[PDB]
Amino acid sequence: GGAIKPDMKINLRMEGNVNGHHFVIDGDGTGKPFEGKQSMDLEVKEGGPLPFAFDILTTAF
Amino acid sequence: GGAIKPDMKINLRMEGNVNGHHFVIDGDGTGKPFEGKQSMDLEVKEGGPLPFAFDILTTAF
Amino acid sequence: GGAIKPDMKINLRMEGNVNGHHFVIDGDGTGKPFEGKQSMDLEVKEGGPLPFAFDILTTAF
Amino acid sequence: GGAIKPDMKINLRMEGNVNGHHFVIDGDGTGKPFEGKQSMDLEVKEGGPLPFAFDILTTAF
Amino acid sequence: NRVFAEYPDHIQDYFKQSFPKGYSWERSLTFEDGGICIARNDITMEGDTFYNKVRFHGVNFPANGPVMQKKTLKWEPSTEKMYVRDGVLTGDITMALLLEGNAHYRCDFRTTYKAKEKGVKLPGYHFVDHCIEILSHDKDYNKVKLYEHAVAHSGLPD
Amino acid sequence: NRVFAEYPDHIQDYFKQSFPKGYSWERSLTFEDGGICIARNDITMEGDTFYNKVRFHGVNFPANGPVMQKKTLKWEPSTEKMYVRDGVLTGDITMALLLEGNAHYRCDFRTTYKAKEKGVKLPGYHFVDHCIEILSHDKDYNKVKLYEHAVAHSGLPD
Amino acid sequence: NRVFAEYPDHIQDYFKQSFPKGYSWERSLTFEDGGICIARNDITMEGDTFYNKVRFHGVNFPANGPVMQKKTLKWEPSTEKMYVRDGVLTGDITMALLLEGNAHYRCDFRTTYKAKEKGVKLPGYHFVDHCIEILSHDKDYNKVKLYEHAVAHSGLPD
Amino acid sequence: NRVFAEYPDHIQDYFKQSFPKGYSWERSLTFEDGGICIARNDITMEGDTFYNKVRFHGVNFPANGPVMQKKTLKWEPSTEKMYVRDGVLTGDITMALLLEGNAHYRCDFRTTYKAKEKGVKLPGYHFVDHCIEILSHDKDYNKVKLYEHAVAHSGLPD
Repeated sequence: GGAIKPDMKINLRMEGNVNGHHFVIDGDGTGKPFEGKQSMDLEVKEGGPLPFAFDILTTAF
Repeated sequence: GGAIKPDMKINLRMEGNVNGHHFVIDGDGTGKPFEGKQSMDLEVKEGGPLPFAFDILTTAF
Repeated sequence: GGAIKPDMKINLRMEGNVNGHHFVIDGDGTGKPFEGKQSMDLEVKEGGPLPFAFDILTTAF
Repeated sequence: GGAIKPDMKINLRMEGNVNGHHFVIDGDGTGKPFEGKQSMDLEVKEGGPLPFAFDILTTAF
Repeated sequence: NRVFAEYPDHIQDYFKQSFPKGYSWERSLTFEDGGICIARNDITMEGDTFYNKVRFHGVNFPANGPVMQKKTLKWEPSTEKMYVRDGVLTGDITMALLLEGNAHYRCDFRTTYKAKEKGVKLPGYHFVDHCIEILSHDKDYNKVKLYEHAVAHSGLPD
Repeated sequence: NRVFAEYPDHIQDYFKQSFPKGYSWERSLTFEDGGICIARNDITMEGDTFYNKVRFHGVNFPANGPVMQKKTLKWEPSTEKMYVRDGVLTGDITMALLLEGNAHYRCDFRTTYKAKEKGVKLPGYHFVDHCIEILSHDKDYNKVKLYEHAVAHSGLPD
Repeated sequence: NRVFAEYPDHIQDYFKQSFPKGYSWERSLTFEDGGICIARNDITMEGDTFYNKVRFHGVNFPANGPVMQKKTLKWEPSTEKMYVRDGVLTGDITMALLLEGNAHYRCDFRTTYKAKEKGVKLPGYHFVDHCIEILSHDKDYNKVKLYEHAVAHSGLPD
Repeated sequence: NRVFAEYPDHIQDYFKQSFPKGYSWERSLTFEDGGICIARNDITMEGDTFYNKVRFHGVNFPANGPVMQKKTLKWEPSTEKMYVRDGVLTGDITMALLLEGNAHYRCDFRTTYKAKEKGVKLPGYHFVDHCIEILSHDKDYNKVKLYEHAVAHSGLPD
């Protein structure tokens, strides 16, 4: 490897709009790139409670 | 036009299968090509009564 | 009509991102709703010159 | 399993039409259902040589 | 048979110009719930009579969808978009079957038209308004009287 | 803004009936080569002026496709099909961009229209012919003059 | 014939459970350039032999497309997603043909599988990895030796 | 972030080779009922941290569909097909959402991946198995703990 470490932190911010509903979600997590695994804690900063299935957003984090 | 007459006859035979259901339909009609109008009498020969909406077939006659 | 006048003005602002390219476009126009016609002058405020066909945006104004 | 044997023979006949071209293909092969493997010798009986890529038909045998 | 469509002088009529030799068309009907059909018609002409050899095949319609449950009432009138794709005259349509409850069921049509004769002059982008309807039918649709009215045009503003 | 469309008396005009409060629309533009755009407009009114807050996003356009390569000439005129889906007015269109070279590039439009206020009757199935044109523009399209003419109708035979 | 697929003990094997009575399947093949195929196969069994009655119809393939011009090399291996839709076992696959030139040509697969004898237990959501290849063939493909290897599984993590 | 995927030595790892500069992806999520979403993520890195700037837009979801009615349970595990399209790394997937009632809601994914730095070698056709899960969440999903496990491979028979 090198540039990428076996253990990485993850910083994230998602802003969006679904069927007219605006929202902002912050994310903080960690992962193991060479093991192909990651986890993150997400928090809806704006737009909560989301009026749609949270699942549609998951693969975008 | 010449080649195509103002009044034309129409003969037809359709054969097919939808969702596994086989059918054969005969058709006899007339029309006015330059007026963009036609009419046809249809007769289901095999597979009747059709177990599916007859409408899906209409634009194919 | 009542609520809508035969001659109406149009104010518009578009913001977006296409293939990674950000842009902002302002619009000022007029239209005759009962006649089904409208025209507008658009000006790219940010992101110009656009690296993609302007035609994809037109129906969104 | 009982019903299905470790080694099975396969017989097949395909009839079709692609872009107006009619064809008939006979098939004779063998396979191991529990090992998820099969093979077959195909022979175009009518419409040969096919004027389109043989590959579009393969998964239908 | 697009031959039965009123074509204005300013639009090339590919269909009437395809006879007496004739032509054939192929079509794909992609319904919104996964149902997919394909059809083809080889059209010939003998005297004052058109002959039609039609084949229609459909698969994957949901067991409880409006097609297998016969819940359609009719096709809504439509506007077909005609244009040339890779040298072949093509028609794409946003079709819709009216269902009970005043609801609709969408189907996307793509038809390719090919004159038996090579070189038939191809038209430019244009439209063909359609209206097909079952004028009458017996209980289980074993006997049906069909009708269609079609008109070609250049769209707005023309 | 479908407010700018000539609606006949026998067809419910959802858009003109949506004011003074206004309405919003969302649209998906699915281009045949994989490019996909999503657009939305919140439309309001004050005095004799319509205010439009628009957002437009697109992804997956091929690097060498007609969009990223700026090879389009114009949208062809079109006919939008209006109907209701799950209580929401929807418009599906078979759109096409004319390209340099006499070829076309297809795009499927689906627009959902929603009145801001209650009390707006949903229209029955109908059509809206369209014609949008860029009347003029400078070299880089930083300045463009746009135009659109639209007319609602009931198709054939009407 | 999905009977030829290695099924693990933890996953219901709908196909092997459909015999000796047998089963049938329908499939729609939607290629990215508009070409569309619909096929079906009625599978029965007697003794140590599987009998197949197959039909294959295709339309709208572009004249100069990889299919009509015979520029395909093979299907890439794939993973079919098996699930139940309206009481019917369905398989959707993201398929791809490698073409001469190293480019790929996409095709979307949807197959519905139905046992002839009612009462056959439907399986839960699962996967079937495939790899089909033409081992040999004469110049005009009038004679072709085909081979396939398929393995069912539950995906990650198991 | 496809960087979080176990790549075998025999397959080119476009994502890990994209750093320190990074890469970005765009995606279209086409659901079977007309709902459509577009998303993009610009990924950079510094020290031991990946920074993600994400945008997500969705339109045309039926008012009473599983999405607006919150009737989904999870995404089923999947297998993404990775290949090059017109010089761009692309991933197509047959995705499915498990719904209450045990039916599945299909969504077709197409993601394009682009390295910031030029010259990053593109990989050949391969696969990436996925399994994403919401490990836990509070009542209204204002707080969610997500997890994903991904492994790349060459399919059968390897």
